[PDB]
Amino acid sequence: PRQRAIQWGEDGRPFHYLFYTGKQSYYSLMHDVYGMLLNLEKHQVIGSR
Amino acid sequence: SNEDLPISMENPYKEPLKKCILCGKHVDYKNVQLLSQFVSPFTGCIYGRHITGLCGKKQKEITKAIKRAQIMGFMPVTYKDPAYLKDPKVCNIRYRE
Amino acid sequence: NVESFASMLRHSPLTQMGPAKDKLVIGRIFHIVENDLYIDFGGKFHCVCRRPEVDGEKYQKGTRVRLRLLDLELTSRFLGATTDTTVLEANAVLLGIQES
Amino acid sequence: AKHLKFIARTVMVQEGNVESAYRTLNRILTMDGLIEDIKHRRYYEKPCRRRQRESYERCRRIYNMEMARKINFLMRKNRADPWQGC
Amino acid sequence: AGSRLETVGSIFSRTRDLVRAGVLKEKPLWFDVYDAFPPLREPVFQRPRVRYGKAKAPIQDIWYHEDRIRAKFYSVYGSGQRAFDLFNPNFKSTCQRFVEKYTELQKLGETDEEKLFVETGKALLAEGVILRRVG
Amino acid sequence: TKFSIYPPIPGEESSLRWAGKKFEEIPIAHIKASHNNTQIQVVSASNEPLAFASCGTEGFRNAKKGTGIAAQTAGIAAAARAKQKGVIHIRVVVKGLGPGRLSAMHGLIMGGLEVISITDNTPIPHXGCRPRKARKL
RNA sequence: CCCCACUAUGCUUAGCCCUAAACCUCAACAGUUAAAUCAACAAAACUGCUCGCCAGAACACUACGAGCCACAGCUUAAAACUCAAA
Ligand code: FES
Ligand SMILES: [K+]
Ligand SMILES: [Mg+2]
Ligand SMILES: [Mg+2]
Ligand SMILES: [Mg+2]
Ligand SMILES: [Mg+2]
Ligand SMILES: [Mg+2]
Ligand SMILES: [Mg+2]
Ligand SMILES: [Mg+2]
Ligand SMILES: [Mg+2]
Ligand SMILES: [Mg+2]
Repeated sequence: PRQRAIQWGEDGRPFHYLFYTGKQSYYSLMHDVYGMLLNLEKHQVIGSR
Repeated sequence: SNEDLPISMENPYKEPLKKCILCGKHVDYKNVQLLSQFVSPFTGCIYGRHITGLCGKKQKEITKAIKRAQIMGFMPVTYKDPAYLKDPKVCNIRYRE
Repeated sequence: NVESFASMLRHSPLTQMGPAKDKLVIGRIFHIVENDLYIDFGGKFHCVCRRPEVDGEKYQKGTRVRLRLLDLELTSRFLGATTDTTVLEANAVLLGIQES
Repeated sequence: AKHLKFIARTVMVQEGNVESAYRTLNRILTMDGLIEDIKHRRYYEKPCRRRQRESYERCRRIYNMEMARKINFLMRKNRADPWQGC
Repeated sequence: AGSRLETVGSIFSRTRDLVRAGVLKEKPLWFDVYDAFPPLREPVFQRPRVRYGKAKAPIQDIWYHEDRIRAKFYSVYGSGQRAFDLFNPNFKSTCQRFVEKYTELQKLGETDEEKLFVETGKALLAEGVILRRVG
Repeated sequence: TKFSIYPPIPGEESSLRWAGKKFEEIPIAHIKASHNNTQIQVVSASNEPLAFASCGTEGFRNAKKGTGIAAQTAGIAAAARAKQKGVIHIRVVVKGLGPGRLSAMHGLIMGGLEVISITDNTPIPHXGCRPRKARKL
């Protein structure tokens, strides 16, 4: 089971800035999608599921 | 010390307190026209202050004036005198259809 | 000759305005959600005004608008509460757009 | 008894619409408290019971008016989510 | 070994004491910084209490002498049809322009209030300012 | 002119007429809507009796004397005897909150009478006789 | 219990009787909002001062005595036996 390798180095510092959320991968994705919605504003079905 | 520090005083922007429509006016039991503006047209019932908008003091003066005027022979009890149906409507009550 | 805080506060436009009720101010739309315009006017909190029916498309992010202020912060204390409930927004009426 | 008749509690009929005239009269008597006053007067309410009900009613109105005020105040923020995704 | 009694003293006092008692083998990384540059108030839990009787908060309302002139100006002439621009830190409203002229004329020795207010309006009208009396 | 729900005041000069008769001259239908019965008397403006009908006089008895259909039947009966005497328009004065309060008025209309106004005269004492004690049911 | 009739009584007057879940179930006065806020619930927690009152349950709004326009009454108010709870 691909449990991610230890999420911190020898010094104990987590690698990801959202580590302490406990859901860094999910919230890193929400952060990236929320950021894209912002940039668009500044600039401005059957086939798949 | 410092000139720009705040100074103690009373609120200069304070607004005056609200006043009822009858604040500062004498309520006489003989002035049936005024008293009639605070009774029901169909039943003669005295309106509460939530309908008349009067303050506690004037609500009492009007009530006492109506009761005096009614039993002394100046004002009807069971209905508003029809002569006063076209006076200014100062009461927050809607009746008809 | 360093300006003190008491001096900044005395001569600030927000201090000079006095009470905010029925005061005309210039706001700036900084965020838009559908037909809800989020407008900053220099206070602690923004106000939220619905897009006007006429010339709705003229109101965009960055558009400067004219407002009539009612409250800088909408707060009320309800029965049985030790503090005040705040919605964290100002109350204002959107009049139109500011143009030169 | 001693008053003039056909003034108190009198509604005129319009275009033969007696149903609307009766509803208007019933609405007048209700708002003035007569309908509920006639009903409470069919049997004697004991003074201790009247004070209890008059105090309960007074407090339910204050509580309902205060709960409406709270809901109106906290419904200003019912708008769509401005920061969706965060 | 430690203490999670957050309402007993402060993190500094609890940490200092357990280090003395030998319970903590090493000091935490922040302890030496707190000691060198401590806060103005030691962070000790307190329970906020409600005031009763004749107890009142010490906060005072902020008022200025010119506020009296502003209250009268708004009553007499209302809020200016010109719109406040609170983003400009040097914005001057018609009321502030009125207050500054009112202050100048007072320093010229005039002391009457009703007379010092009428002369100020005339000066601004001479300068081209629009003063529409509300009533 | 706009319609007024307020009745014309006697002594004033109104333009309203019903078969050439003024409001003060229209006969009156007195409806007593009790809890167990309904009584209807039609009288002239001079207080001359013209017709009387009640649920009891229409053959209803006991618990049947107090229903809507019983009052409606009494209204039709009073309307018939009143129409024979020359009555078309009536002023309705109803006292009481019984079941035949509104139904008695319908029967008067189905019987050929036109109601021009409705007046409530339900007795309300302003302080009066002490009512009987609550029923223990 | 429901319906009808009707009385003492509710009213007035002149005397009595002196009771209530007569209860905000909060003694009077003065003071405080800082300490620990505080068994619980009620009704935020206390200080000074004074009077009244209380000391397991039940016996007991009882017995006796005493006083009272009260006479099947009121006020004051025990003990014995009994229990390990109340
Ligand atoms: S508000 Fe002043 S008498 Fe009513
Ligand atoms: K009680
Ligand atoms: Mg008797
Ligand atoms: Mg009496
Ligand atoms: Mg009592
Ligand atoms: Mg005492
Ligand atoms: Mg507690
Ligand atoms: Mg004992
Ligand atoms: Mg007893
Ligand atoms: Mg005894
Ligand atoms: Mg004895």
